[PDB]
Amino acid sequence: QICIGYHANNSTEKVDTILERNVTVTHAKDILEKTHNGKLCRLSGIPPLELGDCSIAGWLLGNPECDRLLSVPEWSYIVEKENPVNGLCYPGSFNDYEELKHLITSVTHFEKVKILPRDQWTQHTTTGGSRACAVLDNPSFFRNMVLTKKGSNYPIAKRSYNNTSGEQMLIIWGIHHPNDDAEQRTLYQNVGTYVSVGTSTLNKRSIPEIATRPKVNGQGGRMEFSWTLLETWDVINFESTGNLIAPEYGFKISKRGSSGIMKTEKTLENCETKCQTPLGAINTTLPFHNIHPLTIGECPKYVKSDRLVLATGLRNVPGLFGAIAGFIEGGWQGMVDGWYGYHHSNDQGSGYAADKESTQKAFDGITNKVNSVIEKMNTQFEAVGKEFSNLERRLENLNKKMEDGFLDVWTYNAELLVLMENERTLDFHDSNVKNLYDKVRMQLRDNVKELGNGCFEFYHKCDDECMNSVKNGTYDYPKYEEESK
Amino acid sequence: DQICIGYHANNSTEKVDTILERNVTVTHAKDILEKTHNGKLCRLSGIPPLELGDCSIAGWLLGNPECDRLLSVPEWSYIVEKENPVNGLCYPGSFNDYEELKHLITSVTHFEKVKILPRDQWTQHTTTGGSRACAVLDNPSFFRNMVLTKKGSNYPIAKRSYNNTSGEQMLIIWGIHHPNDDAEQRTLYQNVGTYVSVGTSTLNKRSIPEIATRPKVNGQGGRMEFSWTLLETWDVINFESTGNLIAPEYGFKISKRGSSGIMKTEKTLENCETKCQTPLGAINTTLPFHNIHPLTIGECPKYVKSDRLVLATGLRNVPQIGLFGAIAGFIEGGWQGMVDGWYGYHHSNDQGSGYAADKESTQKAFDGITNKVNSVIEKMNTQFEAVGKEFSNLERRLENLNKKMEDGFLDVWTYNAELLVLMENERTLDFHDSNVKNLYDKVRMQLRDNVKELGNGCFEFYHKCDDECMNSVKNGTYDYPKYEEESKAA
Amino acid sequence: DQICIGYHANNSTEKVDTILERNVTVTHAKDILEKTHNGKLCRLSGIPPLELGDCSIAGWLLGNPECDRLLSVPEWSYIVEKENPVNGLCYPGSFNDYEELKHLITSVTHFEKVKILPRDQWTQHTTTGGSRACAVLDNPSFFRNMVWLTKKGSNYPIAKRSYNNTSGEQMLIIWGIHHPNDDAEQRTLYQNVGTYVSVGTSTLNKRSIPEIATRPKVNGQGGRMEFSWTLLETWDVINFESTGNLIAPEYGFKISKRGSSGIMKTEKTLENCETKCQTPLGAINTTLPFHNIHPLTIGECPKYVKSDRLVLATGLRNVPQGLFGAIAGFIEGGWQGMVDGWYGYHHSNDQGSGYAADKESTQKAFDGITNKVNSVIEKMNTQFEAVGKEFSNLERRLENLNKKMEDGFLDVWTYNAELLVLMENERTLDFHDSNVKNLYDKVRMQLRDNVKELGNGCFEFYHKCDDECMNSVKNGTYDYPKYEEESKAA
Ligand SMILES: CC(=O)N[C@@H]1[C@@H](O)[C@H](O[C@@H]2O[C@H](CO[C@]3(C(=O)O)C[C@H](O)[C@@H](NC(C)=O)[C@H]([C@H](O)[C@H](O)CO)O3)[C@H](O)[C@H](O)[C@H]2O)[C@@H](CO)O[C@H]1O
Ligand SMILES: CC(=O)N[C@@H]1[C@@H](O)[C@H](O[C@@H]2O[C@H](CO[C@]3(C(=O)O)C[C@H](O)[C@@H](NC(C)=O)[C@H]([C@H](O)[C@H](O)CO)O3)[C@H](O)[C@H](O)[C@H]2O)[C@@H](CO)O[C@H]1O
Repeated sequence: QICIGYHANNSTEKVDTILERNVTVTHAKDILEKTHNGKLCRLSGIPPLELGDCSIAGWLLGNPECDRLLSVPEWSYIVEKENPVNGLCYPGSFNDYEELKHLITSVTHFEKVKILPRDQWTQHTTTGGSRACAVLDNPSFFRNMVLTKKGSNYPIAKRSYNNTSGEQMLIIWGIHHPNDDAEQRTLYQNVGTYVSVGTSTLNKRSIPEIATRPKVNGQGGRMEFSWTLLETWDVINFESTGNLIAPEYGFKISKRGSSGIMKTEKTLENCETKCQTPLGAINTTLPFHNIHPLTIGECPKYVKSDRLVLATGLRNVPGLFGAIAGFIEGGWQGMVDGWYGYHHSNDQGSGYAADKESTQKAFDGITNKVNSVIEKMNTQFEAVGKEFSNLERRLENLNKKMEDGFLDVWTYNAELLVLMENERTLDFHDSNVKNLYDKVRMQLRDNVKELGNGCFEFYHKCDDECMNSVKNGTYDYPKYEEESK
Repeated sequence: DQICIGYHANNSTEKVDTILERNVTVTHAKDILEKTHNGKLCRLSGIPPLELGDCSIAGWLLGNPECDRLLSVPEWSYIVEKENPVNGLCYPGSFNDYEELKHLITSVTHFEKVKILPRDQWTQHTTTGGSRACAVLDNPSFFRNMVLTKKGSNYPIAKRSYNNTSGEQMLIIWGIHHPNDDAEQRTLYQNVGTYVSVGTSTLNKRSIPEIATRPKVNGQGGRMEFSWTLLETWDVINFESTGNLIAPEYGFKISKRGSSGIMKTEKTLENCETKCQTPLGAINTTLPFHNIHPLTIGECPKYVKSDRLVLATGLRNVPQIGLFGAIAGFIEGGWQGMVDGWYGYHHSNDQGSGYAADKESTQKAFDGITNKVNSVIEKMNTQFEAVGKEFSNLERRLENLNKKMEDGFLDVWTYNAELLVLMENERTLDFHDSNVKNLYDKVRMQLRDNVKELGNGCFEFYHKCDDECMNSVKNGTYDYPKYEEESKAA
Repeated sequence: DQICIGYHANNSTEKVDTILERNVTVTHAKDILEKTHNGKLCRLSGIPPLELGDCSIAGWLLGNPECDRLLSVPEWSYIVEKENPVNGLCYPGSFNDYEELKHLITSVTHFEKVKILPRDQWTQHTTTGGSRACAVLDNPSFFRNMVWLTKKGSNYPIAKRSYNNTSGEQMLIIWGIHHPNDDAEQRTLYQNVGTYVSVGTSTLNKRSIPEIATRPKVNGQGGRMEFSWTLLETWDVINFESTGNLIAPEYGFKISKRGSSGIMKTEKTLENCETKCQTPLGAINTTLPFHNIHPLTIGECPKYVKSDRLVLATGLRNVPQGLFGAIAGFIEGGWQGMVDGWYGYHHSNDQGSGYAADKESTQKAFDGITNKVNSVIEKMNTQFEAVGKEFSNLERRLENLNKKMEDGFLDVWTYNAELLVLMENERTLDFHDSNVKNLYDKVRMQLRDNVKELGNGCFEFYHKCDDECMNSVKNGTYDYPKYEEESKAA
C-alpha cells in the first residue's frame, strides 16, 4: 500500500483563527515586537542632547545651575527629566516657548556665539542680578543675558547686530516687570517704557506690566522672554527706553528636520538604534509593537495588543478540505523533511517519503504571506510625544484623539488580519494534502482500493520502482491493468 | 435502504450581501450596526450632565440674572446646552480664552463656589452699580457673581487680595470696563488714566481702559472684557485698580475628573443610565458600529455612514416543495423538516425514516460562527470620547482640522466595515458548503462500494442497513468488511 | 470518443500579485488605482477658481498696484496661486490672523468690492500719500484700496468716520496702522506724537498705538504697516478714530459663503473643463477608490496612496499550452481555442471536434467577479476636502499635527489597499479553480462508469458518443441507462 500523510511534531505553539481559538500548530511566527534593550541610544549615528533636569529655557538663558551641562554640536532628539528642576530661576514666562522647543528638537549644527558683548552697553549699568539666581550664594543672573540706570539716567538702549555668521541665528531677549512704580523708577528711572525688537520680518514690542504678586523663588518681580530666528545677513535692532533684558549671545542653528523631546530619567549609553522609546530602544523587523506609545525614530505601529501570532505550519495533530484531522486522522512525527508526503509498504519494506514539490510550493506561499504582512508596512521617521502649554488644552486633546483614533484602527486591523490569515493558512495546508491525496487517487484509478483513511491498497504488486512512479506522477496504469479484483 | 445527506432550511427571508453575490437569502443573520436609541438624554455612568438651557457658560459663571435659577449640580460628566444659548454677556463685551475655559470645566467632581471677595468689604467704593442691559424687573442690575464705582466723588485706589485656602485649585474671573466716553469715565470712576492689574505666582496682567464710541448693544456703547485664571492652592491673587475693574465676588473650586465635552440639544435629563449619549438619545449596545449621530459623548461604537451591516450566521436558505458545490448544488435544496441541526441525514430502511442532525458537524458550525461573530465584535476598542469641540470664529482652521480628522476616520471605518461584512459573509456561506460536502464524503468514504452514489446527496445501500447500522454510519464507525452481502451489486 | 473539461487561455501578459504568489499572469485584469488626470485646471462642480497668479491674497485685497485690475469672478470654488507669489505687502509689514482670513475666502458664493468710505470725504486730512516701496512708473504709490491719512499743513486733527453695513451681506473690512522707523518720520507724516488708532463694531473693539523704532530696510523702508480685518455684520456699524497712523480702508468686500475650500499652488491657469477633483497636476475623473497622482487635492477625491499599482485579477491564471486542484493542476493547461467563455469542453468523436464554452458557469463567474470589482469600488465613501492648508511660521506644531494626520491616513489606506488587492486576488484565482472543479464533477457524476476517468480532465467513453450525446453531457441530460447497454463491452 501507499498512504498520504502530513507532518506533526512536538510543538505546543498556539494560534487563534476567525473560527477557532488556541489551535496548536507545528510552527508559528510572532509579528508583535515586545522587547527592547533597556538603553537610551544614538539615532542613526547622532546622540540626543541631554538636559538632565535643566529645561530648554534654563539651558538657553544660562541658568547658573545649568553650567556643567555639556552640549553636543549636533543632536537627533532631546532628553529631559519629566519635570525639570532648573528653568526660569528668575521667575516669569517665555513667549511661544513650545514653538521654540519644537524648532531645536533636531539640529545638524548648534553653536553659541557672542553677538553683543556686554561691555559695549557703555551708558547703562550691566551688573544687576538677583538672589533668585543665587550662586554660593550671592545674587547672580542668567549667564547668557544682561540693563539698569547708570548714576541716575537710563538713556535709550539701542544696539544692533548683523548675522554674518553664515547660518540662521536663534536670539532671545526679555522684558522685566517690576513690583511697583517705585521699583520701576529705582531701576530704570523713567516710567512708561518699552522694549522694541525688529528684523526684516519680526516687529515686536513689549511694555512693562506692573502688578502686585506673591514671591516666586523669593521675588515678586517677573521677566518675560521672547525669541526670534535671525536670517543670514539680516539685522536685529534692539531699542528700549527701559526694562530690556538684552542677550549677549545668539545660537547658530542648522536644521535637517524635526524630532521631539523624550521624557525619561535614562542616560545615553553608546549603542545604535533606529527607534527609541523612553524604556529602551527597539531593534526589529516586525510591523507592530506594544512597548510604549511615545517613540522617536522609524518604528513599527504601536498597537493595544498582547499577542499577534501568525500560523506558518499546519495544525499539529500528533478544515475546509476535510483531510487534515479529517479523513486523515493524525500527523506523522516520523516524516521530517516535508510538510506533506507518503508512507508506503510492500515486499521490499516501508515507509516515509516527504513530497518535496508540494512542500516547497507551500513554503514559498507562506513565505510570501508573511513577507506581505511585514513588508507592506510603511515606516517613516516620526516623534510621537508633543509639547502644549496650559492654554492649548483643546489642541493637546485634538492630538490625543488623533493618536487614539489611529491606535484603534491599527489594533483592530492587526488582530483581525492575524485571525483571518490564520484561518486561511490552515485551510491552505488542508487543501495541499487533499490535492496530493487526489493526485495519487487519480493516478491509480481502479488498480487500487481507497480505504478511506489516506491509504490506497494496490491490486497488484507494487515494488520500490512502482512506488517511486506513484510519488512523482508517472504511474503506468495500463501496465498494471490486470486488477486481480 | 438509503441514507441522504442534507442541510437545514426554514421560512427566513433575511437577505445578506457577499463580495460575489447580492441579496442572498440566509436561514439566520445578525446585524452588527446599532441603529436605535432611546429618545432620552441620560446620566453617564451614574453621573448627570450640568444642564444650562439657554444660558452660556459665560452667562452662568458671571451670573447673568437670566440664569439665576440655573440649578448647578455638585458633579457632572458633560454639559448640555441649547444650540445657540441666548443668555451670555448681558452687558456686552468679550471673554479672553473662553473656549479653553469651556474645555476645562466640561467634567468635574467637586464644584463649589467660594465668596473670595465679599462685596461688603469694598467699603470705600460704591458696589451697587448696574445696567438696564442686565435689567431685572425691570430695574438696572448686574452679573450676580461680579462687582466698582466711585463713592461720592472719590475712587480711592482699590486693593484687595485672596489666599486660596479652599483646598483646591480655583477658577477666578475678573474684567475691565471700556467706557463709551470721557464723561462716562468721570461719572463712574472720577479718575482718568486708570488701570487694572492682577498678579499671582504665574499670572501677570495690567490692562488699561479703552475709551471710544461704539455701536450700542443692549443699549450700551461700553464694553466689558473678562479674563480668567486658575489660582493654585495656597497661592495669592492681588487686584489693584485706579478704576474700571469689574471684580469677582466668587471663585469656583474645580477638581477635574478628566475631560468631556458640551452637547447641543433641546432635550432635558430623564433619570436613565447610559455609556453612550447622542443629542438624539442614548445608545445601549454591544455592537461595534452605529449610524445614529456623529456627535457622541461616552464609550461609543464607531460611527459609520452605513444603513445596514448584516452578517450571515446561518447558511443559504434553500426551502423545497458555492466553492464546494454541495449547497444549492449537487444537493439540490435544504430540509425544513430537519430542525435540530444545521446538517444531518435522512434515512429509510425496513424500520422507518428518518431525519437526524449530525451533532459533530452541527457543533463545529455553532462554535465556529459564534467565534467569528465574537471576533468581529469583541476585538473593537471602545474608549471615552467627547466628539463635538468648541472653536472660536478665529479658529476656523483648527475646526477644519478636527473635521478632517473625524471625516477621515469615518471613511476608514465605513469602508472597512462594509467590506469586512461582504468578505466574511462569502466565507461563511463557503464554510457551510464545506461542512455539507465533508459530511457527504465522510459517508461516501466509509461506505465505499457497499453503497451506490445515487446523486442528490443520497446513497442507496447494497445491503440491509437497520437502525443500528445507520447509527454506525451517522457516528463514523461503519463496518465495511461486515457487509459482503454486496454481491447484490454484481 | 471523449470529452474533456478545460478553461480559457489567451496571450495576456497581465501580472497580479496575491498573498501567496507574486507576478501571476492572468487572462484579464483591472487596476483600481487611478493614475491618470486631464493635465488641466478646471471648474469645480461648475464654478471657477479665483486665479491670483503671482499675487498673494493680501496683495490683492489691499490693492498692491501690481495686483490691481487683477480680474476677478463674482463667485469661486477655490483659489489658485503660484507657489511663491511676487506681489504682496509692497510697503512691508504684516497681517494679523492672515491665515484665518485666507481660509475664510477660499470659497464664496458671492464677492463684491464696495466703496464704503470715499477718500475725498476725509476733509481734514491729506489722502494722497504714497511710498517708493509701492512705486509705479516710477512715482511713489500706495495700496489702491487703502488711504494713507497724513497731516494737512501742520495739523492732524482727530480722524473719525463710521460706516453702516446696509449692503445686504456681511462685509470684510481691512485697516492698518503705520509703525514708523523714527520720530522724524512720525512728525513729518502725522505731526502729533503719542497717537492711537481705534476701531470698533458691535463685537470688535481694538485700540493700537504705533511702535516707532529703527528696523532693517525692506523695500527701502524701516517703517512697517500692520493690517487687521473684521467681518461687519449686516446693519452693524464700524467706527474708525485716530490721532495719527491710521491706514483706512476706502472699500469693503461683500461676501457670502457656502462652505470652505483651499488654495492650490500651481503654475496652471484655468482651461474650460469641469471636475469634481482638482490636483495641481491636472483634474481627476474616476470612479476608482484610490489614486496616486498628488496628495494636495481639492474636491471629492479617491483616497491617495503611495502605491504604483493596484491590480485586481478578474480572469483566471493564464496557463498557455489553487485550492481546488484543477487549474494548473490535474488539468495542466488552458485552451486558446476556447474563445467564447472561461470554462468549457473539448469533445472528439466520429463527426469531428470540438470546443464549446459552458455558458452557464461562465456567466455565473462573470456575475460574481463583476460584483466583486463593484464591491471594492462602490463601498468607498468620498467627501469634499481641500488637503493643502496654510500655517504661519509660529504654527509649526500645528503644521506638524496636520502632517502627522495626513501621513497617518496615507499609511492606513496604502497598507490596506495593497493587502486587499493581494487577498482578493488569491480568492479570485481559487474561485475560478473551484468553478472548473465543479464543472468537472458534474460531468463525472453524469458519466459514472460509462466512461474512463483518465485524470487529466478527460473522460473516455466506453460507448460511441455522437454530437447529440456529447450535447446531453454538456447540458446535464446524459442518459446513462441508454448507453449502459453497450458501455465497457461489459
Ligand atoms: C539693588 C538693591 O539692593 N535694592 C534693594 C532691594 O533689594 C530691596 O528689596 C528686596 O529685594 C529683594 C530682592 O532683592 C533683589 C533681588 O532680586 O535679589 C536685589 C537685587 O540686587 C535687585 N537687582 C537689581 C535691582 O538689578 C533685585 C531687583 O530689584 C528686583 O528683583 C526687581 O523686581 O532685587 C526682594 O524683592 C525683597 O522682597 C525686597 O524687600 C528694597 C527693600 O529691601 O531696597 C532696594 O534698594
Ligand atoms: C447712573 C445714571 O443716571 N447714568 C446716566 C447715564 O446712563 C447716561 O448715559 C446714558 O446711559 C444709558 C445707560 O444707562 C445706564 C445703563 O447701563 O443702564 C444707567 C446705569 O446706571 C449706568 N451704570 C452705572 C452708572 O453703574 C450705566 C453705565 O453708566 C454705562 O453702562 C457705562 O457704560 O448706564 C445709555 O448707555 C445711553 O446711551 C447713555 O446716554 C448719562 C448721559 O445721559 O447720564 C448719567 O446720569
